[PDB]
Amino acid sequence: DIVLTQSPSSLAVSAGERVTMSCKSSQSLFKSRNQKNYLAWYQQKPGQSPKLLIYWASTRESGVPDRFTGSGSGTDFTLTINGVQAEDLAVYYCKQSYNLRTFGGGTKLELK
Amino acid sequence: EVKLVESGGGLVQPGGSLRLSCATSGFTFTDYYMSWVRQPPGKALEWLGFIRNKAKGYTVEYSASVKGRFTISRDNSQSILYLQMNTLRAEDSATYYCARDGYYVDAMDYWGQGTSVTVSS
Ligand SMILES: O=C(O)[C@@]1(O)C[C@H](O)[C@@H](O)[C@@H]([C@H](O)CO)O1
Ligand SMILES: [Mg+2]
Ligand SMILES: [Mg+2]
Repeated sequence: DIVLTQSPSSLAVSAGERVTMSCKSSQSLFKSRNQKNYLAWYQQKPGQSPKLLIYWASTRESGVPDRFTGSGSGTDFTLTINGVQAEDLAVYYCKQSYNLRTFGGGTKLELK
Repeated sequence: EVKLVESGGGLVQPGGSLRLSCATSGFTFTDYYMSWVRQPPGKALEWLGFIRNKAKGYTVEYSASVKGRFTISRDNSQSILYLQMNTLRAEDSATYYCARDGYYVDAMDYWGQGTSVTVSS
């Protein structure tokens, strides 16, 4: 039972500024076999289906803007958005895929 | 164009059953796992389970929260994914998404639109 805790629950920024948010894992998601961290970030714009942002902790998914950066390893992970755009308004879930799959509780990003 | 389409959503009475469908195209179905994820209104995404790819023999896994109650199966001839939900409860009322999964990225890289299930007396 791997528990991912995300912080903050919610935050609000103006367009253009930088935001950071945390994903804390109960267990190391680092895989010796391939030296990969088994954590992914998803963006769910309101009323829309989720979208994969980053996998293996830091690898951006095809098509995803460079303003999203995943970083971290082991049990401590982070998602940074350098230069928030209006498009970025969403809840961001981290998800462990070390053992089956588990989503964190979500970080809701508002822009004003 | 990779596409995933959920269906089977609607009104279900408490205690009952519902089979959800997930039709796909635009990629080699059998090369991927398929996951079911749900999200009750206002709440977090919850991974329900997945069915593996051809290389893994299409075996299945489930979250402890629906293991026993929920069943996942796939139709490789038509590239459709299914979810059989039993003993429906109010807390199962949610949006249900099918998502392409696997050990390539160890993540769900394509998602359907979803179908909503409302469990109402
Ligand atoms: O063992 C794993 O870390 C992993 O999560 C990797 C892949 O996502 C996948 O193989 C999965 C297995 O299929 C178990 O469901 O295991
Ligand atoms: Mg790819
Ligand atoms: Mg713009």
